[PDB]
Amino acid sequence: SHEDYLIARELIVLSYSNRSTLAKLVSSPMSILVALVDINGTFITNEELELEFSNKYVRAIVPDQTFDELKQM
Amino acid sequence: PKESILKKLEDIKPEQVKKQTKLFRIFEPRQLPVYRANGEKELRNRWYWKLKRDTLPDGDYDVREYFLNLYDQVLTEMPDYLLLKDMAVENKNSRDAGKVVDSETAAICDAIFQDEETEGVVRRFIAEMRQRVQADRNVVNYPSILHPIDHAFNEYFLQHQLVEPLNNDIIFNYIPERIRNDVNYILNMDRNLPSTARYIRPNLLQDRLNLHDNFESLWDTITTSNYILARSVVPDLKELVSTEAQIQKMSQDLQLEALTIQSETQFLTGINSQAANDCFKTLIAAMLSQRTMSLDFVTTNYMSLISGMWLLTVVPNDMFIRESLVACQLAIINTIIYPAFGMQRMHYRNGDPQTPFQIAEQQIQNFQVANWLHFVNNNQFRQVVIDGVLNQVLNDNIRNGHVVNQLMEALMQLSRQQFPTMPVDYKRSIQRGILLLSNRLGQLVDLTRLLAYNYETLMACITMNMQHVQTLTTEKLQLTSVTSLCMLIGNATVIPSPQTLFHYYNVNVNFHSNYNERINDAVAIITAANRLNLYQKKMKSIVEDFLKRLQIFDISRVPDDQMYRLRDRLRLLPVEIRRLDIFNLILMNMEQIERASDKIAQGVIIAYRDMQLERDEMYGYVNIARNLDGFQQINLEELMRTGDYAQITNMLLNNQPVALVGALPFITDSSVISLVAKLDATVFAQIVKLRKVDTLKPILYKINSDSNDFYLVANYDWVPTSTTKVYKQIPQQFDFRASMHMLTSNLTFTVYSDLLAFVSADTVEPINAVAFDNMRIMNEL
Repeated sequence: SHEDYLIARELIVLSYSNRSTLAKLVSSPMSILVALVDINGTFITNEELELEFSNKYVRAIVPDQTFDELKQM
Repeated sequence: PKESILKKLEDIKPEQVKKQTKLFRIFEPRQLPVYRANGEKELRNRWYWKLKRDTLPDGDYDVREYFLNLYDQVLTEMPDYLLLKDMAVENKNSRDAGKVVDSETAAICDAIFQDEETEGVVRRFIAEMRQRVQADRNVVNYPSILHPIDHAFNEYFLQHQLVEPLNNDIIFNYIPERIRNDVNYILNMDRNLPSTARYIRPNLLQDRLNLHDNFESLWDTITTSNYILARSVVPDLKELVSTEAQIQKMSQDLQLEALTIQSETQFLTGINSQAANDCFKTLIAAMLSQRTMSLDFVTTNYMSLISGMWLLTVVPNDMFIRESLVACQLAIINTIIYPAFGMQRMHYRNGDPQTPFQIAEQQIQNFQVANWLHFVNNNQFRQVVIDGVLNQVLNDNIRNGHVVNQLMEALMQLSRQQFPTMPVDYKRSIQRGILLLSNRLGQLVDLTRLLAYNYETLMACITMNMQHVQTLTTEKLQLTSVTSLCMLIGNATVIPSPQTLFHYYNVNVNFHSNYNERINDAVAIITAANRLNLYQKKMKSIVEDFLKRLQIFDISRVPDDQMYRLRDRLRLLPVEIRRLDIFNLILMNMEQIERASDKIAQGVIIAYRDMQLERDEMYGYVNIARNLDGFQQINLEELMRTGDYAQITNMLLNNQPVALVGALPFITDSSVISLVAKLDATVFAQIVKLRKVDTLKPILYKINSDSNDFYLVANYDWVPTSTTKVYKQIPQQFDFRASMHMLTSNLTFTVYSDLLAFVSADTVEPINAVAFDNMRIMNEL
C-alpha cells in the first residue's frame, strides 16, 4: 500500500545511518495511544483462554500533559 | 451496527442551557422630518418608530410565512434564564453614574441627549434613569427603552424563565427511591450547595404518541436501542466454576465413553462460558426493553429441554414468541413428561389455540407437575406504576426463589417414576440429565434471586414507560446458553455499580427529554401553520427534522404514510405554555407589524371621485386611507388561487368603485404634476390585458415643500384632491418616557447542569449483599 511505501522509504533511507535510536523512537508513542481509544465492546477473561464479551462502553479520560509528552515525542 | 447504536445514544448531550446577551427588538427610533399643515416643512425634526429589517414579501400567504419564520426565530432566541448585569452598560449622561440594560438603549439615550430639538424634560429623565439593586433578595432593576411588543417579549422571557433553586436535598430526590432505600448502596457528597444556585428540570412526560399502537417499525428500533443499551450495564459474571472441572463431573455422573469430550454427547454441547454471560445479559435486557426473544434449540439435546424448564418458569411465556415455546413445550411433554406416566406421545396441532402445557395441565394426574405447569401457564407480568413510570414486575415468588422448589418437586417425581413404554437406556439418560440439575438446585435458587435483583435494580433507572408488546424482530437465545448458566454458576454475586446505574439513568433521561422537546417543537409548528391558514404547506420535512433529531432512526427509508399518521397524532397534542404564549403574542401583533414596513401596502382603493388628501405630518399631503370602510373589497389571494378576473374586469371596464386587499408594493411620487395629471388611475389597465396581478404598484402622493412644484399650493388656494387612495397606516411617534421600562431580574445565581456528579456511591461487599426480603442472596451451598 501507499502508507507502507512511505514507512519503508522513510526507514530504509534513515536506517542507513541511525542504528541506535530509531526503533526506540517510533515504538515509544504507542504506549500512550492505547490510552486514547474509547471502548465500545470488550473481551473478558476467566481461566487462561476463557472469554465472555461485554457490550460495555468506556470513555477515555486522558489528562492534558500526556498530550504534551506525545507532542515532544 | 450494534456498537454504533450505543455510540449514538451515549452521544446525546443534554439540552444546552440558554442565556441571551441582548434584547429582542423589532423596532427602532428614527428621525424623520415634520411637515406643518399646508405641506411646508418645519425646521425641527422628530423621532418615529420604524422597523428593523423591512423584509415583508408581497401577498398575504407569503406574509403569513414571514410571521411563521419570525415565530421560529423567537423560539430559537427563547432563553431559559438571564442575568441582566451581563448585558448592562453605563449611561454617559446619568447623574449617578448609573447603567442601562442594553447597548442600543444607551445609544438611543446618548443620541437623544445630543439633539438640539429635545425638551429639557427628556434630558432630565435621561440624567435620572439608573440601575438599582436590593441584595437581600438578590434582585436588580435596570432601565430599558422598548417598543411595547418588544417589552412584551422581553417581560415574558423574564417572568417565565425555567430554573429551580438547587440544594443538597434535590440531589438525593433526583435519585430513584429504590436505590436510596436499597441497603446495598451507600451514598454521600463532599459539598454543600448555596441557595444562590439553580438547576433546570428535564421534561419527563410520558409518550404522547403511543408508538406501541401501530408504529411497529419504529417501536422495533426503539426497543432494540433500549435492549442494546441495557446489555452495556448488565454486569459480567466475574466468577464461575471452571468449564473443564465441571465437564468431568458431568461425564462421571453420566459414565461416558472416554474421549467423548470432543464428540460432546448431546448433554455436553455448548456448556462454555461466553454463553452463560450471554444468556444472563439477554434475558435481563429483553425483559427491560420488553423485546421478544426466540429459541433455537435441538431435540436430540435433552439437557436443553430440561434447562428450558427453569427458563419457562422464571420468565413469563407471553414474553417469548409463540411458535418457539410451543416447540419447546411440545418437546418437553413428548420426551420427559408423558413417557413418565405411560401416556401417549401427544397429538398436537400446528394452529392450535392452546399451548402444550395448557392441554397437559388437565390430562395428567400428579399434584407436583400439575401445579408446576399451572404456575408456568398462569405466570405473567404485573403492571405497576412506581416513581411515575410503569413497570412490569415479577410475581414476588420468582424473586425470592421458591419456584425452583416446585420444579424440583416435579423433577424428583419424574425421577421416581418408571418409563414402561420405553427402554431402560432412555429412562437412565433422562433421569441423569435431571439429576445434573437437582445437584445444582441451590445455585439455581441463588441465580433466580440474583437475576430478579439486578432486573429490578436496573428497572429503577428507567424513565419511559415499559410496555409489553410483541415485536417484528426478536433476539435469539440458544438453550445451551441456559444449560451453561444453570451449570456454570456459584458463590459469585454481582451488584451493578452505582455509576453504571447513574449512567443508564442519565442516558434514559436525556433520550426522554429530547423526545418530549422535539415533540413540542413539531406540535408548535404544525399548530402555527394551521392557525396561519398556510394551506400550500406540505407537513413532511418537519417530521423528517423530528426523526433526525432523534438519533436512532433512518429517515432515508421511512415512508410518507408513517409521517402523515404521526402528524395526525401530533395535531391533537396541546402546545406547552411558552410556545403558545409566544405565538399568541404574534397573532395579536402580526397585523400591527404588517401595518408598518413601508415596502408593502394593505390595499388600494379605486373610487372615481375627486377625493381629498390627508394632512399627515411625517408626510404632508398623501392619498392615504386607514379604515377601508364604505367601498366593497376584493381579496387578491382568492383571485390568485382561482383565476377569475371576470368580476374585477367587469368592475374596471365600468369604472365602478372598489377596494383591493392584499399586501401590495407601492412607489412614492413627490411630483405635484403627477397629481393633476392623474397617473395613479393609469395603473389598472394591465389587469385587463395580461390578467396577472403581480406587477401591481400603486402610487403614494406625498406632497411637501421638498417637491419642487409645491409653490402652487401656496399660491392658488387648492386643497390637493385626488382619486384612487391607498390603504396604509402611518408610523407611530416616539415618546421617550412612555417607552421606558424597568426590567427586573435575579442578581448573581449559578446554574449547575449535571446533578449526580456531587454524589459519591459505594456498594457493600457482595458476599453480604441482600435482596428485598432482608435475606442474603447467594447463600446456598
